[PDB]
Amino acid sequence: ILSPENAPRIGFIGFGAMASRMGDHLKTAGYTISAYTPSGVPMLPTPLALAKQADTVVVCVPDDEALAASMYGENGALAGMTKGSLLINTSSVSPEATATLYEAGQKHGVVVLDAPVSGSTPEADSASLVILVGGDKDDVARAAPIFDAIGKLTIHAGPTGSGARLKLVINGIMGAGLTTLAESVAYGLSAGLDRSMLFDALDQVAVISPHHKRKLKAAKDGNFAPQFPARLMQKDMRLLLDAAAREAVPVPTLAAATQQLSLTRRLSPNEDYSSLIRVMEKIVAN
Amino acid sequence: QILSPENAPRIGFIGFGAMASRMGDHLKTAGYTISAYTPSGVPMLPTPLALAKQADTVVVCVPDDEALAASMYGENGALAGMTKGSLLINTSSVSPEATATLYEAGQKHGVVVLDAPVSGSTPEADSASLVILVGGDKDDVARAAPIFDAIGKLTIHAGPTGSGARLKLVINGIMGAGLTTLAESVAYGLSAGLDRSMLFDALDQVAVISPHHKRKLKAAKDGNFAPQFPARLMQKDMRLLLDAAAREAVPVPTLAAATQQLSLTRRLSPNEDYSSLIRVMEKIVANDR
Amino acid sequence: QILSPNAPRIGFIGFGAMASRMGDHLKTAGYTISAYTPSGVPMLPTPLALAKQADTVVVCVPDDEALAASMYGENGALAGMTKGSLLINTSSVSPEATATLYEAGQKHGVVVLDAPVSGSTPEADSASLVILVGGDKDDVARAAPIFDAIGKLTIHAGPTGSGARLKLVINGIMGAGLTTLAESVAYGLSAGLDRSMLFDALDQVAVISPHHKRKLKAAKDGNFAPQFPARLMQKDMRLLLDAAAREAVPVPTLAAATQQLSLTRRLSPNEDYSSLIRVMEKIVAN
Amino acid sequence: QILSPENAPRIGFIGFGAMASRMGDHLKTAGYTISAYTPSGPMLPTPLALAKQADTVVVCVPDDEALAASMYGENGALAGMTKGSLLINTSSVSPEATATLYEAGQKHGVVVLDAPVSGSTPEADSASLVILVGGDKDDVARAAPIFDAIGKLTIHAGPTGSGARLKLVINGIMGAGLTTLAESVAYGLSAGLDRSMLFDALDQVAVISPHHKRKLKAAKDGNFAPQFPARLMQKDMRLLLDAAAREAVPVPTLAAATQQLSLTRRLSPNEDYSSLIRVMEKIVAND
Repeated sequence: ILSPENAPRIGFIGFGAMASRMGDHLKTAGYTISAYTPSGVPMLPTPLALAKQADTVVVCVPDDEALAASMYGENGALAGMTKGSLLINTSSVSPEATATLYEAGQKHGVVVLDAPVSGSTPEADSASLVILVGGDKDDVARAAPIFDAIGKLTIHAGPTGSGARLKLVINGIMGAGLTTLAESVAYGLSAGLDRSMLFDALDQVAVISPHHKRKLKAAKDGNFAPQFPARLMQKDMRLLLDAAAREAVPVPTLAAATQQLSLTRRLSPNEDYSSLIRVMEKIVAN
Repeated sequence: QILSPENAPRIGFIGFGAMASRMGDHLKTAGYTISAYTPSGVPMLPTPLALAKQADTVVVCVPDDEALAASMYGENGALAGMTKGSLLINTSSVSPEATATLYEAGQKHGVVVLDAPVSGSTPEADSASLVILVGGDKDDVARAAPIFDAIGKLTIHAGPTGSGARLKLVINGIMGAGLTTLAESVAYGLSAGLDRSMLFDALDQVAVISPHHKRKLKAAKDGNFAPQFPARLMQKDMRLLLDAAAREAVPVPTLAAATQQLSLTRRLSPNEDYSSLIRVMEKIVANDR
Repeated sequence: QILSPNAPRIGFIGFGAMASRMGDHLKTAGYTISAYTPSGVPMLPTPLALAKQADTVVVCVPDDEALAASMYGENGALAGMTKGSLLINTSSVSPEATATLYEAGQKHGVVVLDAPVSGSTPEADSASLVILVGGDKDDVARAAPIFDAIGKLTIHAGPTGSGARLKLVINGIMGAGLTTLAESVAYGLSAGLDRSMLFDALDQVAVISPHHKRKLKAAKDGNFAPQFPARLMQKDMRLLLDAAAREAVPVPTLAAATQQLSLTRRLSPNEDYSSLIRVMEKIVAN
Repeated sequence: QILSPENAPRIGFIGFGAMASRMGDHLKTAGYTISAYTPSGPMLPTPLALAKQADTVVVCVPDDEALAASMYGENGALAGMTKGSLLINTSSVSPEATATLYEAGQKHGVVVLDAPVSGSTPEADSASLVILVGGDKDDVARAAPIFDAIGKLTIHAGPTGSGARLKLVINGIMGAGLTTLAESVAYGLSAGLDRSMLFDALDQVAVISPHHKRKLKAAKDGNFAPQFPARLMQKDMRLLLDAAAREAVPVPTLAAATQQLSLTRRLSPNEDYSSLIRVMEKIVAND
């Protein structure tokens, strides 16, 4: 069991908004934290150097390409870990990248848990993330104190790859929930409804999620400070639509939502993905 | 002038299906005398005219524009039987064009027409948990307050005439596309090998699904699509929303995609709950043809 | 029975770009042309006055609301027509408006042919129109000399309402053909392809229709002179999607195309509907 | 320099399916010696063995993964190729795979032309392909006798990667043209229009491409013998949507078409991609 007694050193590959917040809760729980970032808590110069001085590695990188850049190659992290140790990938990446990393870990004798999370920076702050993990039950159990420190609930989704897939499911719901809301608000405004009336009325209905009601209140205030930036939301939508095409599942609502989030990312990659509400308001004003 | 049971005891319904009869029950408990007309035939009246002649206030609950026009207009319609100064409350989900036509027809009869569709289904109608979405003048909305208070938990004054109809269209789009989004996401998860019970239970625990749609997901886990809101009506409501969005020239690609999925849903089962798309997508992924 | 120049007088209800060009070809074929327009080459002050002095009436109005305005009432065209005459509606209207006019005609003893056309102002100019006609085969035969003068081919689509439905079919192919082309071009430009190269290359492939190749060449030139204005194309898509919803037929590609044509109309109602190509180039230029 | 039969007589194929074999027949007639490696197995046993025996390598594989399996590693085609030669990739793959192969080629001193084609098996039969090629103009000129034998027109689309991108553009037009047509036909049938009237009327309008009119005529008769199978069309749409998302370009019509082609693939992966017309007819008929 990867308690702070048995494995105190946790090294991060990637240390952005989400990862830095999980690190704080792991530091509080008794772990000693280190990190590597491509740009440059003690910092290590390469992924390999990071892995060579950690008991457990947590990966939090944006996409398949960043995962490959830090996992493999001359300075890659995987070859720096000891056999029997645990690699916990919390990144939102494709099923293909997940399978490649799992198999590379098996060759090196390292068990890779695909453990993406549901929740954004507010949930990371409060350690109320939901961990979505694929792997053998005994390997999930080894990581329990790490998952417990950063989250409020650990869902064992199935074997390797199951966490990645469950994350894609939840991302699609979140993305299309926002584009649905932005489009419906835009119709209402175009049809002459008072803006303050409309935003407040929608807070009162049962057909909007708590997450999206929070986004709607923020959008009433024009507040799109990044909790989950458009560039990352839109990437997650791209991953989901590629996976759904590989499985030959028709998903027209998700596909439409993806195109709306491409427009959102193009106009403002770094503000919150909910900025599409403002985008649609501007379309109907003009 | 307030439409309390004291001053306007007789509430006559045009249309009296699942939603309306539940509203009528609550208005009975609050002290009103309920009558109704239905095209198929609480005392019944044979025509909309006969209904309106013996009612103080008329409440309309019909499925679409065509049913509205058939019962409101003409020598035997409801408007011909109403008296100047009275109020007609339309709770139907109809187009902005139908709403404007009825408002102006009401004005020629001296009848104020409130467009007051509701948010909520049969469980909310049963518990008087409906949210009333009403367009009209502030003082006419005040006149109807005791009626709205008996059937719902909250009255949203959306603006002048037509505003309630428009707000209902907004909420319908959120509801319909929320379901198609959920059905498609579950379908991907199943196609990718996720265990069904795991997946359904996991989604009940996330913050990005509405309480309404979490209820639908739990029913779909059991294959239960007994109708609370049938596919044929949800799909009609999306048709109305997409027509209105086109008239306003607002691009709504997510809502448009959802509408087409609800056309498939209606074609395969018009009368089961609109959430049956979850089953439709499960069968596509299972290759259950 | 046949309406050869037997019935020399043809009166038009509506006399815009399309109608005026069929007028010239009918005048060339030896008919006597008269017209009414809501705005105001003999011009008649009311639809009634037009119908009273014409043998056959041809209707070309933009939408359902305009059709009812000029067809019905004591000043409408039907009130001026004599039992046994033919009304030929070439307007692009809903199946419901078509049925309403057919039944109203029956009450006056007037057969209404729903005969919308495939082709735009260039085809009206050359009499290359394809006539899409619903009605009884004998009534279609009566109107043959009229249809021959304005077009190259008469398709008997079926009974009343069939012409209107076939026009909806063809409108959807046109509209979504353009949005498909605009989006594909937009991808190519966003990925760095030279604009002049790309427009010229696409003229060389077999998967674009002759109509849309002509629009692509015009779009290379920024030429969106209004052969078919965005406001009318988008209305036609609205009618198609309403009808498809009433028939409960899932049409996701047509539904997506409609939303792109809503944006097109919002930005420029009066330019050619192909201006979406320019709209998408502007999105890519960002 | 120029890759005429005199200077470079041996053309080795990596992959040899419906289009590649038809390409090879035309290069045979032009005077080259054709050899081929296929994963199933004159055939050579490995891509390495194929490349060692050829003067020019032409690649025709279905996707990025097949391309990587056959180009890279000690048994791959690049390890058997000589500095100064040309690899011509006609495969419909991603911009990312194209860039990876170009850069790998550079390391071996091998110029990689990304030269996918517009046209299907009938056009490969008649050498009526349109070549869509990315690369330096001097390298395109080197390959001209090869392109001329298999096609009727070579479009130089720009530098490396430009051919792959132009192919994605054309794939989108083709895929969404078909889904548009299937949906419009479905509406017409649902609205009561006679089927033969409807198919015959659409053959006579100017808003359908010659390619899609050929598909429509075949669909009239229920004929979906594969010229371009649903599984490959749908893969091409997947690649286009991924690329459009990477470029952040909103393409809702193309995205909708892709979902319809996912259904088409699921129901029949191996029949012609135009079978969506039949799928939609069956939806409207309630089977």
